[PDB]
Amino acid sequence: LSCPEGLEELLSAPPPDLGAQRRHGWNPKDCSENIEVKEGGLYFERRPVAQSTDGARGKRGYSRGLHAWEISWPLEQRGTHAVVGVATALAPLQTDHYAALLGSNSESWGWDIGRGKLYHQSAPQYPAGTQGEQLEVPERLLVVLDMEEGTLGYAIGGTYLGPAFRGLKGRTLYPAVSAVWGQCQVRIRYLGERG
Repeated sequence: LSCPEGLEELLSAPPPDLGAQRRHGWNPKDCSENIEVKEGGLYFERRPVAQSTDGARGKRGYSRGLHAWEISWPLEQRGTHAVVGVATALAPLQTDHYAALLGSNSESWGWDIGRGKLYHQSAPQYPAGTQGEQLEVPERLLVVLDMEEGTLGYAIGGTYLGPAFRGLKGRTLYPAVSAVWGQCQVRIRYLGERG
């Protein structure tokens, strides 16, 4: 079990209420001009814009403890580049072409849930020693940020897939995605903190 200490307890707790999910949800003040944050942070909608990759950060950056949130991203709303992970407050959230914007720099770490590749200033396959064409990330995935070990990993159907990224200790990291699909609806559900 490569699971962060306390992940089972965090997931077994009463989930954060709607207020908390909104406080830790997408930031309307920290997203691409082509993204509209909906329901006070619970999801965003990318506007139908040609030749654009558009990202969003969570309202809250984490520097300590164990944090987890579920992303819900419908399979038919992913297009060519659907990347899920974290960013510093300095990651660019918009570019004028279709690309894996999340993880294309020093300020972001992303899992391409289409191709299964890991991007940081960039790619290895995740999970460990799988083939991309041989995997399909379902609609809901858990993002697991352990700021005690300085790790980012993912869980699918409540199974942790191990650490995707290491070396994160001493950073302040925000939930993030970058998207290319017009009118995609990407849900974030904060599941809480331990610590």
